[PDB]
Amino acid sequence: AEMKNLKIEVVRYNPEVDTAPHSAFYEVPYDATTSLLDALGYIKDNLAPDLSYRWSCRMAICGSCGMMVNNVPKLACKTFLRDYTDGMKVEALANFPIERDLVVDMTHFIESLEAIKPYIIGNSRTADQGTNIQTPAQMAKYHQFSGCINCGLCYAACPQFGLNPEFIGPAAITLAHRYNEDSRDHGKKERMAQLNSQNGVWSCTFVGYCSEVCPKHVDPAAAIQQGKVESSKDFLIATLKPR
Amino acid sequence: TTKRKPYVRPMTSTWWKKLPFYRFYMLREGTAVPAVWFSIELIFGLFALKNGPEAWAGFVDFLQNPVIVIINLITLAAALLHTKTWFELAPKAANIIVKDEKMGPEPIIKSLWAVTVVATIVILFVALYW
Amino acid sequence: MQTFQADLAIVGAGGAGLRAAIAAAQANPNAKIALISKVYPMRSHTVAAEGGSAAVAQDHDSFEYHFHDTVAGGDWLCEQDVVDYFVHHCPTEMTQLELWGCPWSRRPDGSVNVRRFGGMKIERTWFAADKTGFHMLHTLFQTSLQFPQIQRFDEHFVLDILVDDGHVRGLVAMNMMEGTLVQIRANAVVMATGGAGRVYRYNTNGGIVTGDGMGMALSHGVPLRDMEFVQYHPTGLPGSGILMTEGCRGEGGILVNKNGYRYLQDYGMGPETPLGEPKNKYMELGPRDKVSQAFWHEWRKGNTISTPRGDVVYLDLRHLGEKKLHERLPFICELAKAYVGVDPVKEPIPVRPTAHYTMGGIETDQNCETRIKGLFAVGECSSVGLHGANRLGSNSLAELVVFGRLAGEQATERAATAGNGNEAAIEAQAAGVEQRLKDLVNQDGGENWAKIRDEMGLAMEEGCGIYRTPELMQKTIDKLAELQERFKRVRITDTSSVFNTDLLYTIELGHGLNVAECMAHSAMARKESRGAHQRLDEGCTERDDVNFLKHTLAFRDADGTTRLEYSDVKITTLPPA
Amino acid sequence: MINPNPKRSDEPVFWGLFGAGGMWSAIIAPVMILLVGILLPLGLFPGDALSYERVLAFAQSFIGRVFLFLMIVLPLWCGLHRMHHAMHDLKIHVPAGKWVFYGLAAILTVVTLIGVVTI
Ligand SMILES: Cc1cc2nc3c(=O)[nH]c(=O)nc-3n(C[C@H](O)[C@H](O)[C@H](O)COP(=O)(O)OP(=O)(O)OC[C@H]3O[C@@H](n4cnc5c(N)ncnc54)[C@H](O)[C@@H]3O)c2cc1C
Ligand SMILES: CCCCCCCc1cc(O)c2ccccc2[n+]1[O-]
Ligand SMILES: O=C([O-])CC(=O)C(=O)O
Ligand code: SF4
Ligand code: F3S
Ligand code: FES
Ligand SMILES: [K+]
Repeated sequence: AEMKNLKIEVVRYNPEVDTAPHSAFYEVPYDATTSLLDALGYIKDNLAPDLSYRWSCRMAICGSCGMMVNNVPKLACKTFLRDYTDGMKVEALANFPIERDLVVDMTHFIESLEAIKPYIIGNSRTADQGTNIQTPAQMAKYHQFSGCINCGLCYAACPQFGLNPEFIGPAAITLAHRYNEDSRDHGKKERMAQLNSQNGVWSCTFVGYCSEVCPKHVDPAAAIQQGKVESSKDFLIATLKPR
Repeated sequence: TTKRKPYVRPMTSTWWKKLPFYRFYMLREGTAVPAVWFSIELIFGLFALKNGPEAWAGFVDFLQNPVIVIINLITLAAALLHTKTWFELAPKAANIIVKDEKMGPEPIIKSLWAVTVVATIVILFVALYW
Repeated sequence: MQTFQADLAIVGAGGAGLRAAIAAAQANPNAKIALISKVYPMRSHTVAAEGGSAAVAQDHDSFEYHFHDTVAGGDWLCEQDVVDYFVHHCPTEMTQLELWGCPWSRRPDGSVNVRRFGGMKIERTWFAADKTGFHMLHTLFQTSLQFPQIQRFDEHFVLDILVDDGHVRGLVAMNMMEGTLVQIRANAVVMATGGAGRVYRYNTNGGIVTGDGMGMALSHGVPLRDMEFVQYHPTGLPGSGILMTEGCRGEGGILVNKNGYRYLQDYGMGPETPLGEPKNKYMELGPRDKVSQAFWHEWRKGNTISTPRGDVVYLDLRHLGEKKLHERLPFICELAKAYVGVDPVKEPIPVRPTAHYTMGGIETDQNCETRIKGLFAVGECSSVGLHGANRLGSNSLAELVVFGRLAGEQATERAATAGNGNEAAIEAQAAGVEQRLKDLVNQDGGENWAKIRDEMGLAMEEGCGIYRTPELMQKTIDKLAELQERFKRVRITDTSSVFNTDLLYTIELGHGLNVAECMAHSAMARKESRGAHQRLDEGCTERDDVNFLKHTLAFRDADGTTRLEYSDVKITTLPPA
Repeated sequence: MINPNPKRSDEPVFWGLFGAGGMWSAIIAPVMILLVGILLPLGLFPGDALSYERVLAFAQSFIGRVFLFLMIVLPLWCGLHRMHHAMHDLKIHVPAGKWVFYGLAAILTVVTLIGVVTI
């Protein structure tokens, strides 16, 4: 038959030529199955070979996809043209320095994630003794918070992070909370200093937009509030320890 | 030397005017104002109460304005919006497991509203039926 | 080029690379390990696996039953000594992942649960809901963050390895954001780059599974073993090729044609089983190859449903029920809704066979070492000789941590007894890589890399699919040879330096062509039918243990020719018959 | 990159107050604004329920003293905390803002305390 077309606006930026980002526009064929990621490949293949962007899985599980679509942080592989017939403007993930086209520097995210020690700490059990015992009830405590694909859409959604680039952010705190809440870990004290910082949970004013955009429904906002409760219990304990 | 030139977009004081989700957030925190204003009002009344009936009547006169009646009606609206949003948010601070499943928020949101309702009734009874 | 010193360099941070990095950091606390990857570790393809990872766990099981499953599943082309070592170390590695936090699904008593995959008689696949790859990869990635010995080079695109006098001495990589070349010196290099499923038009793989690592080994005289055995998954979505876990059927899903008929009963997998109770080995849980072949047969008879994205059959899951669906198939459901717009509760999902896993890969001995001293390969880019002519479901993920650990340890030792090499020779190798790169950049010809990409993919689909004929295999060999000539006429019109993906995709395409020719040539010469390799021509439609109970070795000479050699299969206790 | 040994924040003290205050004005503020801000000035009450003598009788009782205090004060520690942060959200620079808003809270709290031990 005859495929419809869609004029997509993509905010290009070449640090070796441009002084600032600037829009470009492309005509792309499409149907009810076409995704933003599909569209970007079509552009790179037939209209502008210098269009750079991150991607891989094509199924919303790897998390390398994040970008802004009409000012809403989304995954290009889970965004569909059929929903943007009245206009679609694509930009690099907000609140992150733009390196080139749709690629942004994720270094702060990575360092933030690294700073909260996201690994089982202090459990002496060894392989030969078998695995730990953990029940559905114990796992339910942190399970949802472990679905994070590190895509960064919550950092683009958070206005607190945009105002304070030093804030360790929603995903990082959720990740920390995921280990604190795991019955097999015993390293909550190794994580608290970062969660108690001003750049920790306390930089959060519960705008709640992060949770609204998580493509994996992790609900980082709930993690942070819960973290606040623990940070507060921690503050009391510290105040009462003249030891 | 690097050929990279990282472009940092700036964040304006009007960031929140964009998206409705941000606007509603601003509105939510905005309830803070009518709420403190009401605390101030109570302090007037409390010190008018102490300065005798003469002063108390001058307080009641103020509340009659009736521009102050509008502000107070706005205050009531703001307070309810606070209650509405406070109750949805509070449950997230708890992580409760009920038979292998993380529950809430609905069970908690329902209880808080139940308690408010009862409280609103007990106060109104106490302050008006006697 | 700036240089960096490391005791060992690991190319690839998926399951295997990460498990290798940790083993190496634990084996030598003072080591300086260079972990490299062109994507951040958590974006590696391991993140996508959904079914699970195998390891003897139930009391009524035995290492011998897993041993036999693997050997028979591989149609006797498995290196029986490697298989033995494998089964014996799976439990240790699955348990260890649990110690590191991996949230495997549990039994009410808190023990880990296990389900059936790959047709195994005794279930022994451990699982994290239907996000196992996601959970293993992240657990691994996150655990490695605590070892200071591991220094990562995120989004570094390894261009080549450095070899002199039969020993590896490092590698050259490109810092992707910077656009600058870097030299990493090490006496041991572990290749953990993944498979090559992207040389196929339709597959289940991520864009980055391009066969780079395999291509690099080919360049240095190392052969790729058993490349003709490409595993197709019977149920993928039309167009995207996205995978619908076998778990849809282990939960009772059915496959029907345009007549609503459960066609699998007429291809030797009957009698039909009631919607209620699906039985292993039968109907939709029949031998993987027979299920994919049924599709082709249905297609010949005109029983497939025609759709805009292509002919399919229907994966009907409705009779599963909400609870079950959402408790064991939450991912499958959201994929289905999003990419084919279908609710597995309300409608049937359109599916069809899709290129999925690369059995063949870089040839290695029992310690993951290749013919070049110091150079190892583990994971999907390799051939330790575990899978034979057909991988067993849930054996790949197990493989990643079982042999990744072995690789890390063996490489550690290897770098400690290496001794020095000829510095001028090494540096000359590096200058070589750089020159070849300028050559590719200055290449002109006006050919568009992407159309070559598309044609390669179509060729592999037509010539090296589910059923093979010498006419069509030859047609594919002829196509690739043509595409190789065109590849030299490609022009990379993007000369920028900051995250230039035009250049990178073009290099990736180079490795693909090379890798695909080893597959097509390997397949054209295996004049038999075994495992994933099935031929329709007279005197080739059956397994021939008299003349082909051997491995295919594919080399690429400097003249661009693909030559084959054959090696024997180590038998230990299970002779063929 | 990220401070390896950050200073513990003192936010848990104001957050806690703001928490109890936010919960108190959620449950009790609506009804109180109704009575005082609307029913009282509009005569909308039976007999002499909200007459000077009755209110004074209430305010002077112990339970009334505790109630008036908390009704005035908890909401303050909630609202000032929010205006404090609204300042940052709005990008309004306020010198010693922590001392201003929280000080005002403390001042008003004291002033209220004097009030319920009576003027
Ligand atoms: C959708 C899907 C589901 C699957 N499900 C299962 C399952 O349920 N159970 C199971 O047993 N198996 C499953 N498999 C197979 C198994 O997951 C893979 O075989 C395995 O994950 C591969 O892991 P790997 O460590 O070898 O590397 P990969 O995870 O593929 O990672 C390769 C790494 O090498 C890097 N790299 C590549 N080239 C370069 C280069 N040029 N320079 C630098 N870095 C480079 C990449 O960035 C990446 O970090 C599945 C496969 C797919 C596609
Ligand atoms: C136990 C109930 C706690 C619920 C409180 C609501 C969360 C919440 C809401 C806000 O508006 C905030 C503004 C500034 C600082 C912290 C904030 N917190 O924590
Ligand atoms: O796809 C699945 O769910 C299982 C399978 O065959 C694999 O191990 O890849
Ligand atoms: S919490 Fe959600 S949005 Fe944030 S990174 Fe993780 S997956 Fe992405
Ligand atoms: S949007 Fe930001 S303010 Fe907190 S609730 Fe989420 S981290
Ligand atoms: S390509 Fe993996 S998240 Fe989109
Ligand atoms: K392989």
